Amino acid sequence: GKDYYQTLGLARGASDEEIKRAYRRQALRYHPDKNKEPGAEEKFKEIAEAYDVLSDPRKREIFDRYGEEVKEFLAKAKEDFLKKWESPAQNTAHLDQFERIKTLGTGSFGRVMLVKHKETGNHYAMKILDKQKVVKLKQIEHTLNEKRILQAVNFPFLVKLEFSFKDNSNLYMVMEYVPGGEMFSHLRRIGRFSEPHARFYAAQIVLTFEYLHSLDLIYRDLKPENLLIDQQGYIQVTDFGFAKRVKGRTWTLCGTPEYLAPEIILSKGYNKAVDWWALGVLIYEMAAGYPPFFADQPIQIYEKIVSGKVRFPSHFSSDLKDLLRNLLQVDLTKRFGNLKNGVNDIKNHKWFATTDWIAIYQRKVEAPFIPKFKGPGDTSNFDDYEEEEIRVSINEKCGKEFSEF
Amino acid sequence: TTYADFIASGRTGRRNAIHD
Ligand SMILES: NCCNC(=O)C1=CN(c2ncnc3[nH]ccc23)CCS1
Repeated sequence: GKDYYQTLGLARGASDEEIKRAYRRQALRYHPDKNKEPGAEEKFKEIAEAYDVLSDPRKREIFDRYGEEVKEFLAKAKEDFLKKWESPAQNTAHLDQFERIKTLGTGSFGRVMLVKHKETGNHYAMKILDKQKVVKLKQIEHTLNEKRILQAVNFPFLVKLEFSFKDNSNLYMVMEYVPGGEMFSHLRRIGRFSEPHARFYAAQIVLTFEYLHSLDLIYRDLKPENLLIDQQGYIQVTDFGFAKRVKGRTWTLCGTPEYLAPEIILSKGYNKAVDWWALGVLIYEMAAGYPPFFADQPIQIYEKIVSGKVRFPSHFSSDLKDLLRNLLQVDLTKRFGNLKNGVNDIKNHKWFATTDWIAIYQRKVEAPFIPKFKGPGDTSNFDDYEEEEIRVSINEKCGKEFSEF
Repeated sequence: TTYADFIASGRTGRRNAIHD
């Protein structure tokens, strides 16, 4: 991603002689013999870069083409999201159809289980949530948003919600079964991800956050627990419990302490910028093997976060420290992803210049680590859990606060 | 730095979520 017309300060489809006029203007603004502020020298090369393209008519051709294609991909993506947004899927299955096997993980919401549908013969992963542990949280809202959003979104790195249904005791969400395990387990076991290893994962998140933000969605809970590794070694984001559609600022305090951006901790409001903060924490924890901000208890994590004092390990390249320093920015007018150039500041950073953005999206890059596939329906990249049977009571609980499901 | 401090913090396993 590069935005040549904005560098020169011109509308698309401006006249080549206004492209020349724009260049000679901006070129005078950041000329080394005239301006010496440290950022000017790189905006100078970026103004020269924009002119070398926009004046060569065949290179302005490739660039103007790749742009309408982006415009259509964003407009078709947004189209797909809103139709399924307002026409969501409900009661697309029933628990009798699925044979339960192993608990893949257990969370405050409920269980996630490996299931085989008996007719189709396919394996899936079912998230069971108990309406009685969730109507108490008063975060019926956060679990309603998770259904509406997960159905209705499409991206190579979001997990796909095949079926959803409800009964008297629980809500159910059946999803594509990612078998490589959680990134959490791999990272803890190794202790650390190598810098190229982390960059691969990081890139798919920048692409997912670009997608999700383009749809006015904040994801709000990035952590290794929530990132699963498919068989091609790529990333499936799998937990949307905190994702909300937001215009302006939102205020719920939620997500995971280590990953909470400062502005959430303060009563101040917040927006999609918090996901860019989280990415910095995610990159940090992957490269170091620990997050930049821990303590015995959340309140002291919140304190370390708002201070904006970060320490980096001895390993950690200089470009890594420069990138995190920009992501982990308490100043909302200085944090990459929030500036005028948006995701490009992240896509075009020196820590990423070795990453073919489009090849990531089309999953054509070799993955630094492929899990050992042991045959369909193996659960050995997942920890083993104590199995609690599903009980459905004679009476339907919370039938109202979950009318929409 | 402080990886052994990370292990002492007891926040090394799967972290739960705030919901306020
Ligand atoms: N912090 C809460 C987030 N954790 C999860 O969502 C989990 C999902 N697990 C899945 N394992 C395999 N395939 C899958 N598809 C969809 C989910 C899924 C593993 C258990 S924990």
